[PDB]
Amino acid sequence: NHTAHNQTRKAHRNGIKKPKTYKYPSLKGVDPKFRRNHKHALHGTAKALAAAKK
Amino acid sequence: VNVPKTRKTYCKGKTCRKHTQHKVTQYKAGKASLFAQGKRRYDRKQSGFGGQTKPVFHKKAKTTKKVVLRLECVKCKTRAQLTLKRCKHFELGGEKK
Amino acid sequence: NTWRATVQIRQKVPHKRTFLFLEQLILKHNAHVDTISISEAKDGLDFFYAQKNHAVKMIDFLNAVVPIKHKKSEELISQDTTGATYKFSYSVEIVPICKDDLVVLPKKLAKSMGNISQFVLCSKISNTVQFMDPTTLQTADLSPSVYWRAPFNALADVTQLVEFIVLDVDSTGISRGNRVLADITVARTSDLGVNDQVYYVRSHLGGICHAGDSVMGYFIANSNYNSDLFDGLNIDYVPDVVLVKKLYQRKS
RNA sequence: GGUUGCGGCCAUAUCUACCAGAAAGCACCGUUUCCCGUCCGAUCAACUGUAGUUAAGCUGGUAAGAGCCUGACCGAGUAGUGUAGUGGGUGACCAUACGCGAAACUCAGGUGCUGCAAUCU
RNA sequence: GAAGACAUUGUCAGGUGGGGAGUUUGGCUGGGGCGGCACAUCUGUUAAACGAUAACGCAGAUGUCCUAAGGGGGGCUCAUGGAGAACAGAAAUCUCCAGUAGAACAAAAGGGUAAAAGCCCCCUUGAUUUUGAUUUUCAGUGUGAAUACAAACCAUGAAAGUGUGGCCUAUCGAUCCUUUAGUCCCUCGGAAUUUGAGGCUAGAGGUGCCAGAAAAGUUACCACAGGGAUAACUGGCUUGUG
RNA sequence: GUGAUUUCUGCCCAGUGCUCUGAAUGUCAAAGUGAAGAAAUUCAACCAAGCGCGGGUAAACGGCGGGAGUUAUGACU
RNA sequence: GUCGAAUUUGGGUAUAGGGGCGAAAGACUAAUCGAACCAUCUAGUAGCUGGUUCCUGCCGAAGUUUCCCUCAGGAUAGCAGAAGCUCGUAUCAGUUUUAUGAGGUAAAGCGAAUGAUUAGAGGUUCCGGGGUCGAAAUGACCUUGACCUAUUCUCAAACUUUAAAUAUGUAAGAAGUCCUUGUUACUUAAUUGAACGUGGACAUUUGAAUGAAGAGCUUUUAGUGGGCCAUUUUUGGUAAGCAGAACUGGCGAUGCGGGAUGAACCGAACGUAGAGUUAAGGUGCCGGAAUACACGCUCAUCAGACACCACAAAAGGUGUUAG
RNA sequence: CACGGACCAAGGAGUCUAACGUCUAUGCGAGUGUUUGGGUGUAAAACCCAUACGCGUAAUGAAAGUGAACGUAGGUUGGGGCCUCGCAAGAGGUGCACAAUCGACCGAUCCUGAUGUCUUCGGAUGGAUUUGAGUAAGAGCAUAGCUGUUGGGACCCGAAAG
Repeated sequence: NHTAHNQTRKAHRNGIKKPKTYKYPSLKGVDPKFRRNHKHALHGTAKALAAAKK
Repeated sequence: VNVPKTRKTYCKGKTCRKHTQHKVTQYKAGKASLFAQGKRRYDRKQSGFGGQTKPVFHKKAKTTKKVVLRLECVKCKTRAQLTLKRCKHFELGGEKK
Repeated sequence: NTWRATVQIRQKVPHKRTFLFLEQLILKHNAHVDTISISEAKDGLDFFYAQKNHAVKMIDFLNAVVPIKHKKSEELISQDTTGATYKFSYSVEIVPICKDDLVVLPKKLAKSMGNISQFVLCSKISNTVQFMDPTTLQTADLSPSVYWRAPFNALADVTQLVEFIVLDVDSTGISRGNRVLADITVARTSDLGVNDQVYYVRSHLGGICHAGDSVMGYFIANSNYNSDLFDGLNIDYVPDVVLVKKLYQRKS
């Protein structure tokens, strides 16, 4: 019926890699009240770095 | 079991956008209307070398019933439902508990 | 392998009423003599019978008192090598329809047995199953040869009975042996205290029913029935109350 | 240093028994019109700090007490266990090599510490 | 001669119809059959201190019950033991001291709970609307069950808060067709009006063999394609003493 | 269907079949009739045989037990 | 066996395939009958057997997960090959160390709670769970018993205060640390926080050890989806070359040296050759290699000789030896 | 001690086509495909060609329908290569593809309802933990090739039956 023999030796042929932890993680799942503010927070600071410091 | 005949429930209707008062009845079948699209290859291709086409149901361990609580709004009168459970009889109105 | 033949008795219903009737009747006539042992089951009990003929002799006793169905098989062991003698098993199934159920009969089946209405009670259960119309008294019998070719279920068990309180009894005056068709006026236990909602129903409980007296009954209105045979009825012909029996607290 | 208000860690702070507590503070106690709550102003409510009290509460001290908590070349490198051998034994199981390492018990010592605001012979 | 607008004959309709035709007659399995559900699930154990992990292993539960047994708030403390009170006693009501839960929490079992999640009262419907994200079984698909938010309207409380059903772990279901409830929205394709019919969006008819066929037997007259054998060795097994 | 002759052939019509110069209003198709509607349609009474109720039949299929009450009984109940 | 008749037979003639004919056997119908022969639809269908044609090179598996009237079969996931693509010390690893987490089996514990079991003696309104009965309810007849009533001692996979080993999660920095102050419609009594940043500082010991035949990524497709053996931990079964699991290695797919012989044990994994040293095993002779050395023990009228492995039990024996 | 093989020569089994997926080669490239047909010919060859049609340059909705630039077609983090500087190490500027992320535009669903208006039409502007096989200086079309899939007798031989 069921046995887990040879099942560890199969998975350790291609190894067990990590999900490689990108910069800028996705904000899907982060709180929507924070996402709605953080939309506008990046908008002003891109305008403020455009005209003032140049 | 029991549910009310009158019910104050939500409206999504370009004017109300709120909860108004609604009315309840049960589940009734009037003629199944074979302008429905699956009954004239019946009345086409039944009548054939090939014969009586469409299969029936027989494996009848089937049990339950469609139990309808409708919400007939006394204010706008159109059509989006509310649900019940797996339930077996349904009367409405009497036997408030 | 010392058992060598077996009767297997089962009744599918969770509250086995006819099966408990079987165990007290078998003790009375002392039919259990050739038992090796008695082993219980989930659904009934098992009888281990050493010789074959004693197992068959029980089934001749089982036909007389309870509606059954049976069949047999075999198993292979070790063949004494005089030319020869298999190990048999008898599977006896009681009809699950209890003594006091509510039953909606099939239409074609009810049309044969005296054209009784589809909505009847159970009556007596004997060798054959008996059905009684509670409103207008008329009896009809169902044999196991007729039942097992198209089996159905009971509509309600004992655990759906509702306490009522009789208000008064009016005898219409037609009867066979049960003081039949007493036009009983009756109300609920929960609603007699604070309500006036009164139910009005004929019943077979004619002579044994009095005013200010507690009866048990099937209540079709609030309770949740789900039969397809029930669904093909005419809902404005079904009675609201079916009066079943009486409690009658005798002594303390 | 002693009390009070609000706490943190939650018995080293509990439990049982007796014994002490100047000061201020808490407490017991006084009354029943209003607000309120009961069968009952006892709890709860209001009113007075006036008539009276440390008897309790609480705080502190003691007891070869029960309990709890830290320590141990205490138990004991014992039990158990990872790995090794063409090691032993008919077996049951036991030795040895490289490693990890307990517990109850025994004995010793301990019996609240402390943050903010305020008030006091 | 007889018979007569009936009979016969034609067409449709109901009954009867193994005399005949077609087809089916589940799976797992210390052989199949019988019994059983290990087929959808849940608790304790098997299980060898993450997780995972089998058996027709073991002790058991579920196909329900509930406008309160859901939500909020306030007050109060339980099983039992001891000492006292007309009838009154082994057990009525009342009283007091001791009382870490030995009680109760709709039900199996294991967790959880003492100014409560128990018990008794007070007001109530959040057991509501819109649809996304996540966890469990998992291919990281479905279904059921659950967790944390966002946008609305509310309930309770003086207030902080709590509430998106039962204190947690189980209590349930696709396509097809059916029908009802929201826009009174879209179309009926030569152009309109009114019935009728077909659509989108959310839900109940339900398959319990539970990722879901419409289905009784027998064959010793038997046929076809294949697959299993055959006995005499567990690890040394066998002998004379319950 | 039994299987020469001789000699006998008991009891039962509930069940399943079969049957009927038997009561009739329960069930009940198409067509037809009535009502409502603009019309398609919808609803209602009407309603043949058969089924159901009632009667007959075992040299038709078939069946021939148990509990008592005074302890062996072709006893009575 | 019968042999003067229900006798035997020639020719004529009739009945044809779901049809005929039968003094009944499912018999016979041209060596064919539980549905004849011939041609065609027909190369009928098959999860089931059998077979499948040249060489060399490189790489190289799986009998497991979920779902199916599914278990002799398929899809999906894994394992594998190929074609490669963007770059070239990337930051990863079947491992340790340090720093912290989690666990509740071994052992300990029972004069720190719980805790079975086997058997049960009587208790008519201290219950009534149920069964048949009954023109009723002062109602009978029954059974598991409602009750353990005043008993003791002993433990456990579903008992616990304490709690190893082995396995296991996370961290050991450039996407990081600090200083200065920009953004917002969220948050705060408050530009206070939060989140993301501008500008400035910090450099190769830039934050343990060791290694890296490059790291990262994507398409696409074959076969497989009947497994067995061993040590150790184990459940069912008295006990099985028995039935079912757990981690690792192997056989299957794999030769060679050793165990005489042997799919699984021991050594060791294969291009073609030469010299050298060894493994496991062995050195009387077969049979290459010491009838080498050294201390003892043992005599058998069935001695004994090397793990897996093909043999053995209790208990006796002035046989012998050392204690 | 499972099944087939007494010997030898000859014959003897993954083919063909319709529609397709990935990859590879070539032509042309916002286009591409002459060969249904016509013109010519040394004649089933070769050569030349119009008009359409196919697929592609636009999605989304069940539909009536509407239908893709706030901007150096955007901001940040990495990114080959080139440019500048330095003798070098390095520092600085620009940074294609491609990976991650926050936005903007179009369709769908729910909302917001301006100037107007045949008083019921019309849909300006603004939104949203939603939804799409999209836009965001196009890449496809045609022929051929191996491998793989489906329908065909479909790798060859085989039933009991109809």
